[PDB]
Amino acid sequence: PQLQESGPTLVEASETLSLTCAVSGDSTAACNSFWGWVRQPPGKGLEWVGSLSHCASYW
Amino acid sequence: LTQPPSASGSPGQSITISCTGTSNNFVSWYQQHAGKAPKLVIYDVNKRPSGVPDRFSGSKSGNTASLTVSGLQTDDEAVYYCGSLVGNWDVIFGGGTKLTVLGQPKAAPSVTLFPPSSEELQANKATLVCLISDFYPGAVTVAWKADSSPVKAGVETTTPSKQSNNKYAASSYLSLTPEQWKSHRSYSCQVTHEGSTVEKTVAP
Amino acid sequence: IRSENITNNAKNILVQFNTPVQINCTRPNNNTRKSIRIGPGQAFYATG
Ligand SMILES: *[C@@H]1O[C@H](CO)[C@@H](O[C@@H]2O[C@H](CO)[C@@H](O[C@@H]3O[C@H](CO[C@H]4O[C@H](CO[C@H]5O[C@H](CO)[C@@H](O)[C@H](O)[C@@H]5O)[C@@H](O)[C@H](O[C@H]5O[C@H](CO)[C@@H](O)[C@H](O)[C@@H]5O)[C@@H]4O)[C@@H](O)[C@H](O[C@H]4O[C@H](CO)[C@@H](O)[C@H](O)[C@@H]4O[C@H]4O[C@H](CO)[C@@H](O)[C@H](O)[C@@H]4O[C@H]4O[C@H](CO)[C@@H](O)[C@H](O)[C@@H]4O)[C@@H]3O)[C@H](O)[C@H]2NC(C)=O)[C@H](O)[C@H]1NC(C)=O
Ligand SMILES: *[C@@H]1O[C@H](CO)[C@@H](O[C@@H]2O[C@H](CO)[C@@H](O[C@@H]3O[C@H](CO[C@H]4O[C@H](CO[C@H]5O[C@H](CO)[C@@H](O)[C@H](O)[C@@H]5O)[C@@H](O)[C@H](O[C@H]5O[C@H](CO)[C@@H](O)[C@H](O)[C@@H]5O)[C@@H]4O)[C@@H](O)[C@H](O[C@H]4O[C@H](CO)[C@@H](O)[C@H](O)[C@@H]4O[C@H]4O[C@H](CO)[C@@H](O)[C@H](O)[C@@H]4O)[C@@H]3O)[C@H](O)[C@H]2NC(C)=O)[C@H](O)[C@H]1NC(C)=O
Repeated sequence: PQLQESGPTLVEASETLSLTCAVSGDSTAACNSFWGWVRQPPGKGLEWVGSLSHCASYW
Repeated sequence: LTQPPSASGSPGQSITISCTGTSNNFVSWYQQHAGKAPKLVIYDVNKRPSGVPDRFSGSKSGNTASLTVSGLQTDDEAVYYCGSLVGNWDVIFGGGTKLTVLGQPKAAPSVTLFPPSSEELQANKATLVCLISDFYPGAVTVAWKADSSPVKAGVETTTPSKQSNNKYAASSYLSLTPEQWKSHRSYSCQVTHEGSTVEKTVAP
Repeated sequence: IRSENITNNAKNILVQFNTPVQINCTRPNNNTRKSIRIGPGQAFYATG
């Protein structure tokens, strides 16, 4: 299982930041885990961003 | 979550770092080496993951969660964060605890404070820089004061870095206006290392 | 209200409603089918 991040390393202010993760060795369809992001500002603590999953319920 | 800022220990000794604010059992701890990605060393309190030594053990008593590392070694030197689920599905992280297993010997820091230059004030800018170096462990908090009252504005502090002599070094940058610089005579910079503090002061 | 013999308690009483009553019945278990092979030619669907 390997996670490879890709996207612009330099973005201008007020613009739209876009990043894409490429998974290897596992399927995103799998209902065993959620997929998301966690950002860590330089010399600072870990902050949770968010996660989602298509594995749904009846509603 | 409230995690202690620092932690130290000798090789072979056992360190116990705590965490509070956890009312549930979803508590988990992480290990992040400097210049690397974080790695999960524990989950669901006590339970261990694959390829993780037995010497790592999670524990939670009341509202307090605790991690315990016995038989310290070189590779255990890193920053340790704790995290847990709260409420419905949100998750938060602590400030993290920096644990260092560096070699001997301990030493007091060294502070050199430089007031703004003559050419800098002409650019209508004022910046004071505290240079701290040759200290153990590698985690130090820095404080600023203008005359007697403390300065809460313009403080930029960065994580220390190891030198060629294996001693850590850090620099804090205070950027203010030339008006408040000339008004207040002396500017004090307080550097707190393992309880004891080292102070420097400059006046024009 | 309909019954074959009313005063008789041995006979069931059939009732017909005016307004329909909303009822929900669900299977709050999201399942999968094993579809195991018990051949030749036959395949049984087990509950995963
Ligand atoms: C209960 O549990 C089950 C699991 O046990 C849950 O089931 C899962 O539900 C999710 C959500 O629907 C599914 O994801 C969808 O995937 C389909 C494609 O599915 C096919 O491909 C899958 C991947 O196959 C690959 O990987 C596997 C594994 O590695 C590999 O083996 C395989 O060879 C291949 O390499 C297959 O897994 C999948 O199989 C499933 O179905 C089989 C029958 O077909 C069944 O036999 C299997 O057992 C298995 O169950 C299948 O072959 C995506 O197309 C789909 O994306 C659309 O749908 C979701 C909502 O469902 C929506 O949010 C998306 O946005 C997207 O909708 C847009 O695209 C549609 C066309 O693609 C279009 O029709 C829509 O109108 C919509 O388009 C509009 O919006 C977009 C923006 O959104 C816009 O751009 C357009 O222009 C337009 O405006 C889903 O992502 C899982 O596949 C499914 N199964 C599993 C195992 O996870 C279930 O959810 C749980 N809950 C309930 C209540 O049942
Ligand atoms: C659909 O369901 C309904 C109910 O859900 C079914 O209704 C049931 O129908 C049967 C009939 O098969 C009834 O049984 C019959 O009852 C009659 C009448 O009995 C009552 O009145 C008697 C007299 O009452 C008057 O007199 C007194 C005295 O002056 C006054 O005070 C009163 O006010 C009246 O004016 C009285 O004697 C009865 O009391 C006795 O019986 C009851 C019930 O068992 C007991 O609790 C009492 O303690 C007391 O013992 C009663 O109050 C009876 O006359 C019928 O008896 C005939 O049939 C018997 C077999 O069951 C048989 O052994 C008897 O000998 C008698 O047969 C006689 O009469 C025939 C006809 O003339 C003759 O051919 C025969 O040769 C013989 O001479 C019988 O017991 C049920 O009561 C009734 N259910 C209820 C709850 O009331 C219906 O059948 C179902 N139908 C279908 C298609 O599904």
